[PDB]
Amino acid sequence: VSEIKTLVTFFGGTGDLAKRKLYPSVFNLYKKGYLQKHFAIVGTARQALNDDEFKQLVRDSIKDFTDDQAQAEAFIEHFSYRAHDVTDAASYAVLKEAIEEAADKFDIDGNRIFYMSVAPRFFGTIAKYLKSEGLLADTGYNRLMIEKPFGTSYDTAAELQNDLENAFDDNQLFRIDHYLGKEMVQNIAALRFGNPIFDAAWNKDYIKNVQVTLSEVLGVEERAGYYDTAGALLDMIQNHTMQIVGWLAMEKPESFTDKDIRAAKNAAFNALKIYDEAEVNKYFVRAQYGAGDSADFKPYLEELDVPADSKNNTFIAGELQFDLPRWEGVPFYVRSGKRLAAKQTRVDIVFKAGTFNFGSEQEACEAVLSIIIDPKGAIELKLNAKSVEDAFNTRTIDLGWTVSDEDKKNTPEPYERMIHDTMNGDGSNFADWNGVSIAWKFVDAISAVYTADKAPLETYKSGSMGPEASDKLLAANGDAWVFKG
Amino acid sequence: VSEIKTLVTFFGGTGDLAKRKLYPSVFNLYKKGYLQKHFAIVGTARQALNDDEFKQLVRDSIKDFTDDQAQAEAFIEHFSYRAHDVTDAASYAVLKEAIEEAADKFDIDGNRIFYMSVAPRFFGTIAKYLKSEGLLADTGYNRLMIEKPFGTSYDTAAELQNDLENAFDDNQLFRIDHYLGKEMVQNIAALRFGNPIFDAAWNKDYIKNVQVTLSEVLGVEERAGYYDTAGALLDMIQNHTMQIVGWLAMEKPESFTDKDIRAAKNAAFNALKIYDEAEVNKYFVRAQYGAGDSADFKPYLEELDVPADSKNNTFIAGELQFDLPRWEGVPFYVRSGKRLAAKQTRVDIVFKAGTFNFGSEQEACEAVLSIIIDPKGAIELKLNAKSVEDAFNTRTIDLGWTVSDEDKKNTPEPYERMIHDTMNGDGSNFADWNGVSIAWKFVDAISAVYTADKAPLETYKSGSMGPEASDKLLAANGDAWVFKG
Repeated sequence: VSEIKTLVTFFGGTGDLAKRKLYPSVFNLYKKGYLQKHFAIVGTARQALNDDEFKQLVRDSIKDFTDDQAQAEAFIEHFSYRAHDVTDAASYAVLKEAIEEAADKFDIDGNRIFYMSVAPRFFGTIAKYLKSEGLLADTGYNRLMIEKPFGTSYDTAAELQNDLENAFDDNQLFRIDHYLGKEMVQNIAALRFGNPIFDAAWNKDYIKNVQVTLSEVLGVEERAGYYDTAGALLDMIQNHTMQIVGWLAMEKPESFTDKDIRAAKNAAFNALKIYDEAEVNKYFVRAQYGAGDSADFKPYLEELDVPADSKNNTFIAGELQFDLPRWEGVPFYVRSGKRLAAKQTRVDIVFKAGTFNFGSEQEACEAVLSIIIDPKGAIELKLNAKSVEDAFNTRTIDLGWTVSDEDKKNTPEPYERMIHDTMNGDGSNFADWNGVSIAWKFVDAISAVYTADKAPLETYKSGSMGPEASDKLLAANGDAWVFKG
Repeated sequence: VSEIKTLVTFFGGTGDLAKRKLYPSVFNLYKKGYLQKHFAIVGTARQALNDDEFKQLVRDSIKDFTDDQAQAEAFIEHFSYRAHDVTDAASYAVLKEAIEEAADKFDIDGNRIFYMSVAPRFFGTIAKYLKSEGLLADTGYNRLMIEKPFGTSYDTAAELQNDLENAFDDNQLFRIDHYLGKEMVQNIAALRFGNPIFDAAWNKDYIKNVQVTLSEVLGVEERAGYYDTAGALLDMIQNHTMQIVGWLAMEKPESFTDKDIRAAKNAAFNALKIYDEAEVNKYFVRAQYGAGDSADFKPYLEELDVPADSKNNTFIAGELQFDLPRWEGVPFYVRSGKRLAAKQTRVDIVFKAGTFNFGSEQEACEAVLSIIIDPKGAIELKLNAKSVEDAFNTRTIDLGWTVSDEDKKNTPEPYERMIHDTMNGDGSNFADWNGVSIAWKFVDAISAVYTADKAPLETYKSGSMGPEASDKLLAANGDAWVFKG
C-alpha cells in the first residue's frame, strides 16, 4: 500500500472524542500500513502536559486495539504535545514551533491537516489565526476538519464559511457528518450507476416516490439542554437527512471524481423548492412525543431540564420537491424522530406499479428497493411474482441481502474513513458549501414558521412511527410509508 | 369455488400412470371442491373388469391421500369402467354407451375430456374413432389430452396432427409436457410483465445472453432401450427446453389470455433460425458421457443394453438465434445432459455490464437474474455494489429468495395443474401446433446431421458440466455459463 505523508494537529487533543475515536482511528491507518515513517501527530489543548505525559494519554487510548506492543510503541513515538490557548494570538507561535519541530524530526513537507475538536465558537478564530500566525504549510496541502455543527442557521453558517475562507478554499474544508462516512450510504451510487436496469429507472418514469427514514427508539435522555433548542429539524434533518437525499437525487455524474459527484449533487440541490409559510404547513409535520406504553415512557414535557412550556419538535416528516426533469412530480419523503417504533436509518424507493393486466384478482403492486443503513446493512428488492394458487394471480416476494460477518469486520469505522479520505484529499463523501448553504435555506424557512408558531405542533404515542399527520402527508399523493415499524 | 361440470374418459385406465398420478390428481380437485356433483370418470382398458373391481382399483390408488373415509367413498362412486379394445371400431359402441350412462346418472351435458394414457401408436386411431363412432359430445366442449411424445420428427408429428384434426381443433388439443405445468416456469411471465424495471429491460439493449440449463446427475439407467434412439436432443431439448425458451423469448402479449400469450410466443418461434449442416457444426454440440470418478460411474457405452457402437448424444448444448428486433444479436444458450454435476433446471439472464467508469480497479460486471425451477424453487439477482474496502471498488452481491415450506405445500402437482387447466379450457401452459411444428423443424435439421454423422461426437467426464466444446460455444461471443455446478 502507498505511504501517506502527513502532519496532523488535533485541537482539543485531550478531549474525549480524541481519546475514544480520533486516536484509535489514526492507529488503524498505521496498522494497515498507510502511515509508516513520514507522519506526525501534534496534540494541543490548554492543559499543561509534556510529550511523555501526552504519549501516555495516547498509549491508554489505543490500549484496547493493541495486539503487538512493539507496534503500539512505534506509533506513539510519532506524537508530540504543546499546551495552547486558542484565543491568544501570541500562543500560536508556540504551536507553530512544535509543528515545525515535528515536520523536521520526521521529514514532512507541508501536508498539514488541522482537526478542530473544540467548541463551535472557536472554529472561525482558530482558522483566522492559522493564517495570520503562519501555521499553514507553504508546500503541499492544508486541510481543515470542522466538527459538527456547521452553523445553526444560514446566517451563522455563512459567517463561519466567510471566516474559514480567510485561510482556506472550500475544497480544503472537510465538514464532519458521520452518516456520510457510513458504508451503506456509499453503496447507493454503486447500486445506481453500476447496474443499467436501475440506472435507467432512476427517474420520474419509473419511480413513484423516494422515502428516507431515520428513527430512534430512545428519547431526549440527558441531552435535554442542547436538544430543546435544536429538535429533530436541526439535529437530524438539516445535516444527516439532507446529505443522504443528495446522493439519491443527484444527476448522473460525468465521472466518479469528487468534483463531478459534487456538480451532480448541486444540480439537484439548486432545484430544490424553498417553502413559504403556506407550503410549510402543507408539506411538513412537526410533533412531540407523549405518553408511551409504560411508566418509563414519559412525555417529552416531563423529561428533565425540559421547560414545561416547550414547543420543541422531537419528530419531523416532510415532502421535498426537485425542479429537475428527472424528478418532475416525484415526491421525496423524509422523516426522523425520537421515541419511535425501531432504531433504523433506511431508504425506500417505490417504483410505479405496472399497467399490464393479468386479468387476476390481485393486480401488480409497486416494487420496492430498500437500502437499510442502520443497525445492520441490508438491501431488499420487493418484486411481483405469481401466487401459489390454482388461478393465476400476482403477489410480492422479497429478494434479500445482508452484510456478512466478514463484511462487518473489514468495514472501517466512519471516523477512520473520514480521516483517511481527508489525507487522500477525497471530497466525495463530504458536503460542500453549496450543499450546506442550500440545506440551511430550506430549514430556515421551516424553522421560521416554527419559532413564529404559525404551524401546529402534533403529538404521537411513544413507540409508534409518528403522528397521523405524517400518513396524511403521503396519502395526499396516493403514497404510504413502506416501513411500518 | 365454482363447480366444474365434466365427464373424463381415461384410455389406459388401469395403467400405472393413472394409478400413481391421474386419479390422485383428480381427487385433489374434488377435495378442493372443484368437482362436486355433476362429474363422472369413465375408465377404459382391455382387461375385463366390472364397476366394483375398478372402483376398488381407484380406492387403492387414492388411499395415501385419504383423511376422511366418507369423502373418499363419495368420490369413488363417480367412477365406472368398460373393457374396450382401441383397434376395434365396433368396440367403441360399448364405450359410447358407458359414457352416455355416466352423463345421465350424474346429469352432465357434454363437456367431455378424453385422456390418452396409451402407447403413442394409438393416438391417431382413437381420435379418428372418437368422431366416426359418435363418442364426441354434441353439446359443450370436447378436449383431448395427448401424452408424451407428440411425434418423433416433423413428419410423424404432422401426420399425428393431421389425424387429430379429423375430430378436434388445435385449441382442443392438450399436449402434455409436465415442465410447462411447473410453478416456477409460470413465474417467468409474472416477473417480466409485472415489474416495469424488468419488462423494459427484456430486450437486446440490456440483455447480453439468456441461458437455459437442464442438468441431471443420473445416467441412462434401465431406460437404455428408449433413450439410445432419442438422446438428450429428443428427450429433453425438443420438448421441455424449447417450450421454456418460448416463455422467455415471447413478445409482450396484448393481454394475458391464452390466445394472446400464444400469438406472442409464435412471433418468436417464427423468427427462430433453422440451421443448415455448417451452422449445426458451428452452433451446436453433442456429447456422450465417459469414465466418471468412481467404478459406479461407467461410460455410456458400458451401460446395459447400450450397443457398443452407439453414437447417441447424452448431452446437447446449443445457441438459438431469433430474427426479431427485440433479440437482434442476443444469443439464447441451451444445454441438457446426463451424468452432469448437479440436478438442476434453471434460467440465467445475463445483463450487459454498464459503461460507467468508477475509476476503480474492479469495474462493473454483468448483473444476473437466475430463476431456479428444480429441485427447489428460487429467484436470485446478482447485482453490482461497493466492496468492503478502503478505496472505492465494485463487487457483486446476491439478492435471494426461496420458496417457503407453506408454498411447497400449496403448490399443485403438475398433473393436477394440467388436468385442471384443461377443464377450464386454459391453453396458456400448453404448446400449440405452431410451437411444436417449429420445434420439430429446428431439431430435425440437427438430427439430420447427427444420423448422417456429419458432426463430431464429443465426450465428457461424468460429474462435470459437459465437454469443453460447450464452453467454446459461449466464448465465441464473449459469454460464459453462469452455473458452474
